[PDB]
Amino acid sequence: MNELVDTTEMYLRTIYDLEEEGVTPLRARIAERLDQSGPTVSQTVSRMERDGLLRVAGDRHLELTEKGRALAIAVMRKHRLAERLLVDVIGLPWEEVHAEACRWEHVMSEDVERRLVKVLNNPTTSPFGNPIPGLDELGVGLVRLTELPAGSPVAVVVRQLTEHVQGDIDLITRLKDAGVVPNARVTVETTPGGGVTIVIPGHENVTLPHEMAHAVKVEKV
Amino acid sequence: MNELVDTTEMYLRTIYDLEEEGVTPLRARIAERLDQSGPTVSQTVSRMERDGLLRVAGDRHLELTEKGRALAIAVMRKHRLAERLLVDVIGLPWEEVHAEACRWEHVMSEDVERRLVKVLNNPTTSPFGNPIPGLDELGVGLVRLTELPAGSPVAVVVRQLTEHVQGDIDLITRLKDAGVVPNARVTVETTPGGGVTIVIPGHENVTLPHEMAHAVKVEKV
Amino acid sequence: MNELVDTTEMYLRTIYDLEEEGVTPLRARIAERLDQSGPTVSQTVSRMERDGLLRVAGDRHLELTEKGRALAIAVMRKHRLAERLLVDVIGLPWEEVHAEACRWEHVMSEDVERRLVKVLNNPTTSPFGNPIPGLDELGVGLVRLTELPAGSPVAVVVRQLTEHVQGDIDLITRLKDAGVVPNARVTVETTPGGGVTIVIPGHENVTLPHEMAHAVKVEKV
Amino acid sequence: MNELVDTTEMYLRTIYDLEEEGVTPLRARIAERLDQSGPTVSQTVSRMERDGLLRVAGDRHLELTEKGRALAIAVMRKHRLAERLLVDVIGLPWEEVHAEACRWEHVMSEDVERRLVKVLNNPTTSPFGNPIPGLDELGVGLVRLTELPAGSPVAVVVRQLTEHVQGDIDLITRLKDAGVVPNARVTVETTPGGGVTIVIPGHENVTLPHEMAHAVKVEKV
DNA sequence: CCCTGTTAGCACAGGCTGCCCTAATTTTAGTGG
DNA sequence: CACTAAAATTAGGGCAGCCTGTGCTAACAGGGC
Ligand SMILES: [Co+2]
Ligand SMILES: [Co+2]
Ligand SMILES: [Co+2]
Ligand SMILES: [Co+2]
Ligand SMILES: [Co+2]
Ligand SMILES: [Co+2]
Ligand SMILES: [Co+2]
Ligand SMILES: [Co+2]
Ligand SMILES: [Co+2]
Ligand SMILES: [Co+2]
Ligand SMILES: [Co+2]
Ligand SMILES: [Co+2]
Ligand code: NA
Ligand code: NA
Ligand code: NA
Ligand code: NA
Repeated sequence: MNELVDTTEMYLRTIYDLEEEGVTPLRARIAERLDQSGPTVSQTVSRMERDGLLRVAGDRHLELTEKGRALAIAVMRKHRLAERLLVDVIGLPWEEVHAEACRWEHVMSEDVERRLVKVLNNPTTSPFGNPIPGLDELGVGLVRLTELPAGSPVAVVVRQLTEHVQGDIDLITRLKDAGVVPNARVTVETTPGGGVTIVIPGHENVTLPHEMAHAVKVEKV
Repeated sequence: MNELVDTTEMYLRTIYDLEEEGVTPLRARIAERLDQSGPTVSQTVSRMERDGLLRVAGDRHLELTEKGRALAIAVMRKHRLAERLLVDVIGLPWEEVHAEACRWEHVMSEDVERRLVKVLNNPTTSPFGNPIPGLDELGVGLVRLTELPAGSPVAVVVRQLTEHVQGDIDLITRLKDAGVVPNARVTVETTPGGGVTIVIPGHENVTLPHEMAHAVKVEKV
Repeated sequence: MNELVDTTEMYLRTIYDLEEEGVTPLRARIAERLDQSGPTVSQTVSRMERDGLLRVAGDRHLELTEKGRALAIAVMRKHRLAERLLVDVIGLPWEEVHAEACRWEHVMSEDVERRLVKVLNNPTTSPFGNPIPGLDELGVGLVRLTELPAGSPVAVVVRQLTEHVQGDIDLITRLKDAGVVPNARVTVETTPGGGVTIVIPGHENVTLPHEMAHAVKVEKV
Repeated sequence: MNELVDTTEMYLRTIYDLEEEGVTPLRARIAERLDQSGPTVSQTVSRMERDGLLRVAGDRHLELTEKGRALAIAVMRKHRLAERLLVDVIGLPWEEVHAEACRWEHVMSEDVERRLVKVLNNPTTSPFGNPIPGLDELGVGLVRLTELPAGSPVAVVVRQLTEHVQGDIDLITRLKDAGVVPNARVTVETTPGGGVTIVIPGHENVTLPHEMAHAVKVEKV
């Protein structure tokens, strides 16, 4: 059928994910993350620009238009409501719902959404801690590991694991094994290479590269 | 993204659907049902034949190969397990689950399938009475209105409403309103034009064309 | 490329030719003259009716609409101006120009038409005697052998040989050999089978079937 | 009927035209010139290759087969004999004959060709200077502006204006106004962008892009 | 029968858009010699 | 200022999926002689 299921939507959500991670939305990013060639992401963006879903600014960063953002949210909303349903009701293992939802997010009707809201008791986040956007236009409804000073370790409590980390399954798995998940006290220390090392009381240590770090939100506590 | 989500799968399932209805699997049929041009379905079938999913026989009827059938079933299975999940758990309205499932059927993993089996207590049919196929290769596990003699009406109990009828949403709705659903005593009489008229005690009458009739199974009772 | 070069135009021009011959414009006719199956001419007529070029009446005879006739004339005009150019200037043999122009009639620009008018000195007929139509909307500008009483022969002077006769090349050739051409005194007598026999002083006799006869205009003289 | 009148022939002639201009015959070229999509030209070339009219070489350039070239010439021959007839006899204005012939080239019989030879006194070129090919198979019968060294202007005499230039009507018009036509002394100098500037004694200057330049043959004199 | 159409299924030529790829180049911004 | 890593562009294609125009055959339907 199609790897991504829906190219445009996956481009939009990748744009969004990058913003959520606090990194500059460049075309080069999309290529890395969706594993497509440079020429491809460029030609694809065009079609998208030509359809008023986004604009390539002066510095070349991607800017979502009024329309483009509305949709991007829409997809992200379904995505997370799905991960909820998969973990809570369906009972699918944690380190597997993201990849499943990354597909469902492109077919869930807006109706099934609403009904899922009522069946999960007006949830507000995903099994990974990220908030469910666009909940009201549907009809209802803290730092980043990179923003942590180096030097001496720090005690914090894991609050969010944005989609990007959810991507590397090998890692999202290790993190579960070492308990690094929402509402989990743990200490982190800035590595030499802009990275971050997580010290979990009881389990082996786990180090995240600068990029992966941009995708973990914690609370200084 | 794509109307059908996945063309090939929908062509396979339509082949299957026709068999289930007991009508000969011609390319002309697929074109009607998927609303595509003759040339389109032809060219698409070829690609399919070229990948050994089906063969066009001498009389030109479509025959699913060993491989093709296995996949066709896999789809039909996800389809029905989903309609189950949509009606029972999610709580989505009856005359709406089919259209929703027609899309989910192309993205549900085999894993989510199995778990849905346990969550629904090893169901064996869909909210419309059709059996869930390939349940064992997964890892677990009466007449047709056309075959009804003409003349005087006959009391029967609606047992199945195959996917074809679920298709015409306007009709599947009327049928719900008139109560014509699984385990429902009603009488049927053969119309002049090979059609069939259903007399529901209490609600307006409802007449089905010969084609739609091929898609309703009942039990002489 | 295409036998007819342009299906639609040839259908229009055949309708026109039929009128010119005084026979009823039925779809059956077009099928015979363009050598195409019944189903083909029908479906093609629909496309034409759907584009308002003609209408199928109550008796089923074909009626050219305002638009359809304007175009029809336009083609006939090019066809005849071309036959002129082919015989007078190019110098292509008589019994061959018709077939050539039947193709040129579908590519001659309206401009080349006007200039051909000046190069041939405002002609008004074809090498076969038929009048060049629509000459003013461009920008410038007697009985039928069937309508002849039977019994005793009649002296007449050949005035026109409509396209239909130009069609049968074997016949249009014999007619040339027997001198039966425009401005030629000859006698004709009605045969038993609604046909007609032409008596040419000097050459063998030549008999035309009722149909071919509908395509020859003469002057009682 | 059809924009090109005859796809295959136009493709063949475009291959020829490209060779005549000294540029590599790529599918991408055809697409540009006949204004059709990439996929279209590709699929069409296949039908052509499948019928042994051409072959796509290793470097992907198009090679006309024995048969393919014969036909190609045939079309080019008609095309030019026609431009001759249009200008000399019909009297159609210069910057208009090419477009007309581009259509007549697909319907002129081999007989009408021969006869046009005799009517134009065995011509050997077109009103633009290009030689009339395949004249013997019928039955009868210097540098390129890009190959000109840069630096100081050069006096040359325009000898040919290949079809490609005849295409851009706006340009072929200007060239007439500035007298740049066969047997015309004029000077040309290489522009920075691989282009070429023609200096006509008396009329405004005229600059041709690198591509157009590939389409003009002259004689160093 | 003969003369006219209709109904149902397909074929092949011609055209198109959305997505994706590789081989080169080019364009951006910094970076030390 | 040459040099570069990083990010894009330029060039020429590939395959999946959709369309309309034109043509044909087998079979069947109706009216009138
Ligand atoms: Co996720
Ligand atoms: Co996705
Ligand atoms: Co950073
Ligand atoms: Co269903
Ligand atoms: Co489906
Ligand atoms: Co039946
Ligand atoms: Co004629
Ligand atoms: Co014609
Ligand atoms: Co008559
Ligand atoms: Co020309
Ligand atoms: Co042409
Ligand atoms: Co060049
Ligand atoms: Na890829
Ligand atoms: Na369609
Ligand atoms: Na035919
Ligand atoms: Na085009």
